[PDB]
Amino acid sequence: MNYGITESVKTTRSKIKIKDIVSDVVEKKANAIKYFLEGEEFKQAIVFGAYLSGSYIAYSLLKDCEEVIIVDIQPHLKDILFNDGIKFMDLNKLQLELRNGTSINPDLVIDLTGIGGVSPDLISKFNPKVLIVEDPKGNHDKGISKIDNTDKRLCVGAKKGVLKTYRSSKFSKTSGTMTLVVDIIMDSCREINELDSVLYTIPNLKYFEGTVFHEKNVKKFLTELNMSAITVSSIDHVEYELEEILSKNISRVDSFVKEFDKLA
Amino acid sequence: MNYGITESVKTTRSKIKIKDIVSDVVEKKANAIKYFLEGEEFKQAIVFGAYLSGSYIAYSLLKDCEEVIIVDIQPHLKDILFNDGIKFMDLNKLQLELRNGTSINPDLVIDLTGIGGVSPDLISKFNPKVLIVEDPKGNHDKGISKIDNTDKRLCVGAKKGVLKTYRSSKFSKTSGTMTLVVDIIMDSCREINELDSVLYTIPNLKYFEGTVFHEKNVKKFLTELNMSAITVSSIDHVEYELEEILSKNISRVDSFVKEF
Amino acid sequence: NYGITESVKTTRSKIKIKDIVSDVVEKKANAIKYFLEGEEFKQAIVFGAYLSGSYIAYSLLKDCEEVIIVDIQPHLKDILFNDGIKFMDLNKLQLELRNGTSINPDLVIDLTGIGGVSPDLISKFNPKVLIVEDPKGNHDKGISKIDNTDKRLCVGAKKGVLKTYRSSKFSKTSGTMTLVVDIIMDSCREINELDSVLYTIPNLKYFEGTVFHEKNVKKFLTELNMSAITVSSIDHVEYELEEILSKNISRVDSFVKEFD
Amino acid sequence: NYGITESVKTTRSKIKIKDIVSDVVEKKANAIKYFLEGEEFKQAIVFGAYLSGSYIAYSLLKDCEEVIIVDIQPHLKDILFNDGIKFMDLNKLQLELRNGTSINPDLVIDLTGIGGVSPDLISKFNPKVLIVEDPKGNHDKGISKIDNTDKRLCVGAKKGVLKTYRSSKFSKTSGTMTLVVDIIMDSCREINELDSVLYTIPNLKYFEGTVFHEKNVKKFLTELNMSAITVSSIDHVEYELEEILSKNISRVDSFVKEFDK
Ligand SMILES: Nc1ncnc2c1ncn2[C@@H]1O[C@H](CSCC[C@H](N)C(=O)O)[C@@H](O)[C@H]1O
Ligand SMILES: Nc1ncnc2c1ncn2[C@@H]1O[C@H](CSCC[C@H](N)C(=O)O)[C@@H](O)[C@H]1O
Ligand SMILES: Nc1ncnc2c1ncn2[C@@H]1O[C@H](CSCC[C@H](N)C(=O)O)[C@@H](O)[C@H]1O
Ligand SMILES: Nc1ncnc2c1ncn2[C@@H]1O[C@H](CSCC[C@H](N)C(=O)O)[C@@H](O)[C@H]1O
Ligand SMILES: Cc1c(O)cc(O)nc1CC(=O)O
Ligand SMILES: Cc1c(O)cc(O)nc1CC(=O)O
Ligand SMILES: Cc1c(O)cc(O)nc1CC(=O)O
Ligand SMILES: Cc1c(O)cc(O)nc1CC(=O)O
Repeated sequence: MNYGITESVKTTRSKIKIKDIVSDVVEKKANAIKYFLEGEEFKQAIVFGAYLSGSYIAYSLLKDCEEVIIVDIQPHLKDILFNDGIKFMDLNKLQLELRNGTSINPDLVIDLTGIGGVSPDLISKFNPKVLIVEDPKGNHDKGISKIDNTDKRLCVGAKKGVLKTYRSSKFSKTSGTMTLVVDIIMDSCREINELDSVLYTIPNLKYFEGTVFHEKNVKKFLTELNMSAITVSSIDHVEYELEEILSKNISRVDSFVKEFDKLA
Repeated sequence: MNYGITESVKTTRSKIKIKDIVSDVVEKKANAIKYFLEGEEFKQAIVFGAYLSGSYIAYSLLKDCEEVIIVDIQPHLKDILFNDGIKFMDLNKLQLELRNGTSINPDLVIDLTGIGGVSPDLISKFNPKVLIVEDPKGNHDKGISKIDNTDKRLCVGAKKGVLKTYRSSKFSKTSGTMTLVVDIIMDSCREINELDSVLYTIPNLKYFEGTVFHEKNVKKFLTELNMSAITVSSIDHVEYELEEILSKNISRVDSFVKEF
Repeated sequence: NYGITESVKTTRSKIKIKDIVSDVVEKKANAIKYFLEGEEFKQAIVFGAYLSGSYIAYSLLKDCEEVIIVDIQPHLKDILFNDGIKFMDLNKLQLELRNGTSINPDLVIDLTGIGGVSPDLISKFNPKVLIVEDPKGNHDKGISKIDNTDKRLCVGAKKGVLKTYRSSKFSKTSGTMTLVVDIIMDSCREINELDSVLYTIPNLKYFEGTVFHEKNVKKFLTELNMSAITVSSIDHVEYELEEILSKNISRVDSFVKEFD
Repeated sequence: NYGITESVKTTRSKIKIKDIVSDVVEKKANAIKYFLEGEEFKQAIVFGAYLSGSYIAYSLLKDCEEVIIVDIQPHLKDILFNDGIKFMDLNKLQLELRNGTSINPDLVIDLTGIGGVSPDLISKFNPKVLIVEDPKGNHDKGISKIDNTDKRLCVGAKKGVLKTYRSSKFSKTSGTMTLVVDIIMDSCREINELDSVLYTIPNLKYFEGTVFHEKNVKKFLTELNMSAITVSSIDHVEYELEEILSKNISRVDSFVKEFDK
């Protein structure tokens, strides 16, 4: 900790970093999938969508899956991959290998693309034992519900599930990792600002999605996540309360896979 | 605007930049002082505190003062002045010139230092026609009220005034330019996020004060203010609502000098 | 018109609590109507008379030869406003199911929600259409744990889940009472920020207590006749008051999600 | 204790509206006491009986030989709970000032606020201490325009402005009623976010109407006996309910700002 303009004001940066919030949310999504799979083993798993939770989710499936393949429409996202054991395939390469080849016949398909993502037509080409589709919808919004087609994507699999992620007692427009991280920080700032002696509270946010998809720079994106989530200007010490508010907001994240019953 | 991850999601950056919010706030504070002065002319004006509103306030005072001197405890803040007509003096040079010299005898003294700023003892050494002290307090906070000594600073001047700045119907901990800018952006984000089709809203904020006082880099600080105040991810267009919400939150800023 | 003195105005909203209740129950009834696609039924059974059940049963009289409301509380027969709707307490329905053939509905609607109808009772029917109201609103761990909506969708050739939310706003349940309270509370927050408003009063009380503890439907209906909000202000706010309330009422979105 | 069924709990707060009112009036009375520094007075005049005036006038009985409450509404004599407090309506005070020497207070306290006593009436006194309650809370252009607190501080050797705010929270005025309503409304917002809560009811009504329109102080006092909040939830929330209310009551800060010269 340091001082601000003069020694009468303190500047406190949270120990909790943006990457720590991202890690907690992705781990909750990976654990939801793990719980839903009930320790079942698979020959080949295909995970659509590398950013932002896909990387850690694919890595978490290596223990029970002989082969894990991440599929992404953006080839540069091979850089966001967690481990060498995860195979990366461009959408162009997958489509080609499906038409002319027998190497692709997964028993576990996980769709994490969400809004404007994979089409139900591509999903229908598979015949897995388990199909998991991530529902990008958070709390109610007409515009988001209209563009969402999660139900149409659950067209294959003996066992089907929908990965849902919300914040308990708080409003979020989507279940997206980025949306949730931003909402956790924003909600923490509003409460932090009400602590006695606080002058102002800064959420250290920027359009991180732009660094990944517009600048096509995964390395820079990961560096940007290394910043303290919040910076506070105050007369008195707030370091304790600052981590407790952030932690409380991170703990509200609840992720689970809802099983979709289809008897045939 | 542009698209986000796919063409199904739009990315919109506000036309309103952080510098535009800063400019609106500083102009409101400068206008409050102008309205309070009622067109009175002065031989020498001394303004304590260059950052953040002081620079524009001193510039605006050249219309009514023969000489305008910005005084700051940080010598590198001479870089935040944008007009050569504004004279700069660090606190030590001023204190020395007061003891051994007659060149300093202002008829207009403006204290914008706020929390942990200029002591009432230094203010008591002047005998101006008008004294304006900026109250750093915003809405009620016990910790901030305890450290504040604005009333003790109003110890000289034939006419005395307290520059106050608040947000109508909204809570702000201080009247500081930076505090107001941050609160305007944060409150705008809260309302923008509730617009139909919005996925998430990003306030493009950072600890700008750090760039000025810790990195001692005014140039970099000014470059950082060129960023769009808010970035929005949405399914539908939100261009108008984005600017209208930020505009509405900037309009809530009310600055005025209360005469004592 | 005035408050303590003639310098302050007292404004009571033209929108009454009953008007908010009516709008919500009509949205739920319309969601069911849209989902039914004009299909006609010989016998409809609706579980849960309070609070939307009464109007929902009334709206089924056109396309249903017989509409029966079932409630665990016999005094809730008083909340029905049309003699064409038959009433049966839960014990009477259970008796008639064991010893009788008069009950064999082609349309079953469960509106009991939390701690309501058991899936075991629902499993005794074989209708053409089954509609179960999901009491869950936005995410809450405690509410999700007690909810068993999915287990209740165990019969019917066509199955649907009635869902009700507030667009861009948080609500713990889809319950009529919850939504009405939330609409009023959110309206108060925005009304209080209007210029010149001193304070805003939501005219609320534990209405559920009048119905289930005092067992007085008549008194409950009389209590809903109150203006939703009372405002104390310096200037006129009548227009803004009705606009803020209407806007919050319009966020209610009700629909039946078909379960394939 | 249960709601519609035994699966849902109904909890009424132990804290009653009267308890919130009492805490706010006591904070205002204590602010005045601190400011007076134990000074004794021959005659104190307090303008405005509702809502904090009654308890403030009561707290002045110890250090003042005579305490007179002045209210434009004669029925507000019913809100006084001690016979030691003399009551005079505005008309009687105005008559006694013109034709009489019985009124010459050394302590004048104006609690009328918005549309209250005129500076012209205040200027007719020459007390040792003058305290004017500032009705303004946080910033609002409309309230600021109608407010004339500064013009009311025209007499007294020692002058003070009674200010009351909520730390870190927005309130349009310093009025007892406004603060009570805001404490309850803010508590409801936080209570509703507790896990398992279905909905939260603030037990509010236009209490001011009972006092000034129905002219019924007795009924108004009875209406304050109600629990401040009623909660519907799946799990127990009794302790959190009380903690959030107490926390919001504790944010009230009242103090008299001394006006020099
Ligand atoms: N048709 C398609 N096939 C494969 N990947 C796709 C796709 N459309 C989009 N994607 C990828 O899927 C991701 C969409 S972003 C989804 C966010 C994610 N559910 C989370 O919560 O973190 C991006 O990596 C994008 O490049
Ligand atoms: N004793 C002193 N003399 C002169 N300048 C001082 C000072 N103490 C602090 N300052 C300066 O005054 C400023 C304090 S920041 C005040 C913020 C300003 N009122 C606003 O709203 O924009 C800084 O520029 C700091 O360097
Ligand atoms: N097992 C059961 N059988 C029939 N009715 C029941 C029941 N359990 C509860 N009820 C009734 O169903 C209602 C539950 S309250 C449900 C609120 C309603 N969905 C709304 O939004 O308005 C009450 O009328 C209650 O008495
Ligand atoms: N000119 C006047 N003289 C005396 N009393 C007046 C007055 N105008 C209004 N009043 C009274 O003063 C009170 C105004 S309400 C003020 C609220 C009070 N400050 C609080 O916080 O509780 C009412 O009792 C009203 O009848
Ligand atoms: C959830 C989601 C999505 O499915 C698609 C997209 O482009 N953005 C988001 C928001 C996010 O990534 O948080
Ligand atoms: C108002 C203020 C101040 O007087 C002193 C300081 O160090 N910080 C602030 C906050 C700000 O600049 O907004
Ligand atoms: C939704 C709901 C419910 O299913 C059961 C109960 O007891 N209360 C509510 C809340 C309400 O009526 O709004
Ligand atoms: C403060 C105040 C006032 O001075 C005059 C009035 O009519 N209403 C209020 C509001 C209140 O009593 O809370």
